[PDB]
Amino acid sequence: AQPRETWGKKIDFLLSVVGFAVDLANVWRFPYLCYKNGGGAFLIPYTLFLIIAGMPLFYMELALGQYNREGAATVWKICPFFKGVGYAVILIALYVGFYYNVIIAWSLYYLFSSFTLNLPWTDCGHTWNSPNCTDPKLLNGSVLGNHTKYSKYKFTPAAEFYERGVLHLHESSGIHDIGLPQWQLLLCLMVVVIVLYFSLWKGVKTSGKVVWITATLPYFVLFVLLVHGVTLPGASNGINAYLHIDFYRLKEATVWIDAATQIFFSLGAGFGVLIAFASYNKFDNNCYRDALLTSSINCITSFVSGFAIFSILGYMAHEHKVNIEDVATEGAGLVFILYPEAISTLSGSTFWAVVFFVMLLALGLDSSMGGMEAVITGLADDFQVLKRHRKLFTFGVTFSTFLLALFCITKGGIYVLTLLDTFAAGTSILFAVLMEAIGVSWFYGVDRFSNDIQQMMGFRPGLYWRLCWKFVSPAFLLFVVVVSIINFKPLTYDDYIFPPWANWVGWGIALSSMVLVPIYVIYKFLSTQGSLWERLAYGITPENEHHLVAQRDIRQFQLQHWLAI
Amino acid sequence: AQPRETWGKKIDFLLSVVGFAVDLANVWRFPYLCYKNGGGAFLIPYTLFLIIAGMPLFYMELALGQYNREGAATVWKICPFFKGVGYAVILIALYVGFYYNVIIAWSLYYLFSSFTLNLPWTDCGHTWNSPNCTDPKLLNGSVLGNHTKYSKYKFTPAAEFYERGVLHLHESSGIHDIGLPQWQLLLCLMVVVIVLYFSLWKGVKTSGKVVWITATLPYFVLFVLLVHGVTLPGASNGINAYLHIDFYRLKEATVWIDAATQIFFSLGAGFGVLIAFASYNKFDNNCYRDALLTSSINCITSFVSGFAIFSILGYMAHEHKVNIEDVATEGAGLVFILYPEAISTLSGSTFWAVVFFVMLLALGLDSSMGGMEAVITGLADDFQVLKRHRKLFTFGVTFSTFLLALFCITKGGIYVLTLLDTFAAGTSILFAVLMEAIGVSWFYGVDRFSNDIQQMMGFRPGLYWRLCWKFVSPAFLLFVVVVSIINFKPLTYDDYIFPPWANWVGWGIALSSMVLVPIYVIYKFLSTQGSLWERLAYGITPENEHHLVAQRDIRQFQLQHWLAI
Ligand SMILES: CNCC[C@@H](Oc1ccccc1C)c1ccccc1
Ligand SMILES: CNCC[C@@H](Oc1ccccc1C)c1ccccc1
Ligand SMILES: [Cl-]
Ligand SMILES: [Cl-]
Ligand code: NA
Repeated sequence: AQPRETWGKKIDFLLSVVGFAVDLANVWRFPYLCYKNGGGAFLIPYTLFLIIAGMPLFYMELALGQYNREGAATVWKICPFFKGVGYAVILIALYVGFYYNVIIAWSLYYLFSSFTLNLPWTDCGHTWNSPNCTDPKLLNGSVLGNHTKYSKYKFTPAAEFYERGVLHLHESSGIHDIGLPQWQLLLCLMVVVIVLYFSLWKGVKTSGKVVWITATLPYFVLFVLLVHGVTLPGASNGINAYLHIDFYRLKEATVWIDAATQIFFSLGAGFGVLIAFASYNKFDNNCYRDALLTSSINCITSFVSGFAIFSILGYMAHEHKVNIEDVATEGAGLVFILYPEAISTLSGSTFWAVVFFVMLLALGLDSSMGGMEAVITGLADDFQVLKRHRKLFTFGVTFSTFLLALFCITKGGIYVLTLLDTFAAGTSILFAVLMEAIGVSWFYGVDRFSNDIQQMMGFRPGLYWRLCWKFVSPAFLLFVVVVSIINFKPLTYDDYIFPPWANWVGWGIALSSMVLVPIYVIYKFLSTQGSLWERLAYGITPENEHHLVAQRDIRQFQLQHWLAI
Repeated sequence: AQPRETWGKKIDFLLSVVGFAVDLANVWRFPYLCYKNGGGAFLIPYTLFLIIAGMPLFYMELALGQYNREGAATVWKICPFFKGVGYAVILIALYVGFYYNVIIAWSLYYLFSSFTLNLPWTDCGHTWNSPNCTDPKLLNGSVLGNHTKYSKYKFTPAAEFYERGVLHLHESSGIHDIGLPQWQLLLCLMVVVIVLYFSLWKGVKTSGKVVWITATLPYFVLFVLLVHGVTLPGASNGINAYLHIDFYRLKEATVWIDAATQIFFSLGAGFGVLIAFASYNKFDNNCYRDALLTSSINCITSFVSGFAIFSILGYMAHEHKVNIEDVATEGAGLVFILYPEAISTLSGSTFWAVVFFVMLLALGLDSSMGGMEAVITGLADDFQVLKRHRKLFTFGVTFSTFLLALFCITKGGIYVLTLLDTFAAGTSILFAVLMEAIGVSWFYGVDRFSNDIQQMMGFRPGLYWRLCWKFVSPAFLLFVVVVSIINFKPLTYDDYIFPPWANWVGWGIALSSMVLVPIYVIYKFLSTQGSLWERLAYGITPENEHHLVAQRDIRQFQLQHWLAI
């Protein structure tokens, strides 16, 4: 039973949490959601949900991981009635990494294709893609035309590539007929999982060496891309459209929900990655400074990435003689169709495409390593047998992730990708973070958390942080959960409708998690020997505080514990 | 480390080994193979191969299991190099139970359908099936016009039922588009695996009680069916065609292969089921009498089952105004299409259908319980952790079998079922029994086996049994392996042709097993410490005989051990 091995220094922890926070999300979702939701008036709700939420969900996780030096699952020894929330977060991090490696393999394939002197998205004549022949016109060289939209136009070579040569979506029909995994995508995913294993099989030390590169490279790529794009024509229009301020959009609830969702799904709060990274830290490390700096760097990175993305979008709109709303895109489309199309028109397209795909690959691999290491730590700190045999456990995790991601690399897959991502990530992690906040803040109390932080660092948390942990953040997460439940819509694609049972399978996974947490609470209620009040005592008190159960002095039963803020 | 739990009595072991043998392969394959391969001259090669290989293999397995009192994988402590063959046969019994439960669920679904006043296959229409939109003609009530192959008549209501209402083969095109598992087949397989878990969760005690019914019922069903069929018209012609003796086809070079395969796949020799069932027996139990009685009961059961099956076939041929070669069928077709069709024409079709389907369900359940208990014992005796938690291990095994059998209960599941059965069972168990015979006859030597049997039973094995164990059976298995390898043909169904990658996946599973055994031989070569002759010593000597390695007295290295019969 050797003690937990910490990071080499705080720099490695900072780079790891930055690489986990800064990912493809802050690049593909934040820019579009910024302009769509009030333009430059999105930063106000962004900061309003960053200063009352996210940061209270980041500082809390860092402090809980540092004081209680355990994984995501085993950190719930302070209240055993919530270890199911510690298993649900591991299951969510596994389900997310299931489809994240598919996008990583897509980025790897795009990188490998970028080495050609003539990029495939430049030519429509069967260049690494399958021409459907339905209007195989050039972007603007052969014949102009952007009648409807640039994101839903699936006849441009840049979109035809991702449609046919990479995904092979023309040989599938939907969920009912996905097909077989593609051989090239299978090899790309194999290389990805091999790199993941070779980075994670050693431990936290080599990961601290890989996060150096995977963090220092994407910032350099973004800086070079922005510097080269601001000189391009049409960049000023995109920049002005990005930061245009209109407070009239704030009256609606669309921005009021989108800013919260973006903050929550971009800061990475609630996932086991933060607890895992704060578990290998000194007992007197400053969680406050790290939690503030990580979120600040994440927001600044999102902003400077949106700047360059909308600069490229304005360049495209100027070259194609269209408006900004036409070239507006988000997600996989933005990262794989419109941006490589803009790279192709640029001089020396090979270097720009290669560096952009290297940046995307690094951003994906950093988050994948973070999530997989979080899963490994959470499953090891609970079952110490897997902690001793770490290499075999990591190999098994990587192989299982590859096998269960084989379904997402087939001729279809993007439908299963959307189903898994949306349902699992959204509702499961929302329920998980709501349970975490409620459980900690109420059953463990904010005064005990402040005392633990005082034991860690000299200064105590302010009254503002206590209020945020007690009322603001729990009510915020509850409101987000209620919105996700009420405003739920059936799964839909660009030109496909999901089967009536796909939503049922998604809600089945959701209910599996949301019973597995009550499955653990019921197991703890039943496994403990005693009675109604005898079992609740062991349920709502720390494991090391189980001796005072017979003494009949339970602080949680007292009203002063709940009233204490 | 409590000792191995013994059987209640020898009657339980006898009923278990009788059940594991009667699987439906004796009733759907033996009757057709007898008439096809020389009519009444098929018994001579059958009993010859039985005496020379089957009875020796059965005796060897029973004696080795009784002497070692260990699982299928753990029984190789006498030679660590061949221990991988235990994992091989475990994986084989798992892959076989993967598709065996599918046929069990088919029989269970046919059972519930029989609890109707008007059975589905009696008349055409949308009665529990789906019309192919081609006019469903009555078997022989409307139009007597038919062609030579009656088995391939896919327009009769009896075949249309199995094709549409049970399997739903009209909504699939092959392995490339299998579809989704059927809900009724899902419920049937769930009930099957629930019964299997409730029978096998406690241990050998409850199984020893279930084998009583599962063995005593099918014999009564066969007796009643034969007694009722001999009175029916056309039974005499079918019986005469069954016993029609022709020694001309003896030299066809095809009856010797078919009889050998029938004996080898109907006795159950080489599988872990026999070692598992002989691992709980007394140390002074008579393996010779039991091994002879099991094979005799199996052959007599196959013969009396073929009698009734060909009686029913002759009745059908007389009622349908066709010859015997026309109604000739084998396998799932025989058990699910032609026989229920004969039941429908009989008066009181409900009782006969119910009793026949209960017989088939019992014949499936006993074999499934034996196969699952083999894997359970083999993995428990190797990893004693699973032995302690027998209930959770059995639950996990049953749940994994159900999940991996979901692929076989879908629309196009029969193709994957045939692929798995043929490839895995045939070549994997052939290589496994070849390796077992070699390791027990040449490496471990027949002299040590005879000495162990002398300790178990007072009488020593005769010279004929030693010859069969050392030369006859190994050469027989090698010949069968060579025939299966050379005469291999690409997979095909009645109409659909398997794609090239189906054979690739089948040979991939084959090579997976046939490297996993050498994977273990290489592991034992590398794990041991010493030079080449020091590692080979520990590899070819028993675990309890590892002390004499340093003494430089290895019996296997001497030619006296090899040159001794
Ligand atoms: C933004 N930081 C979180 C990124 C990413 O987190 C990962 C990525 C891979 C594996 C596991 C996890 C938890 C994530 C992406 C989309 C939905 C949820 C999480
Ligand atoms: C007839 N002897 C037993 C039949 C059956 O044996 C089973 C059945 C299920 C699981 C494991 C085994 C060994 C079998 C079926 C087809 C090929 C080989 C064996
Ligand atoms: Cl963000
Ligand atoms: Cl047989
Ligand atoms: Na990163």
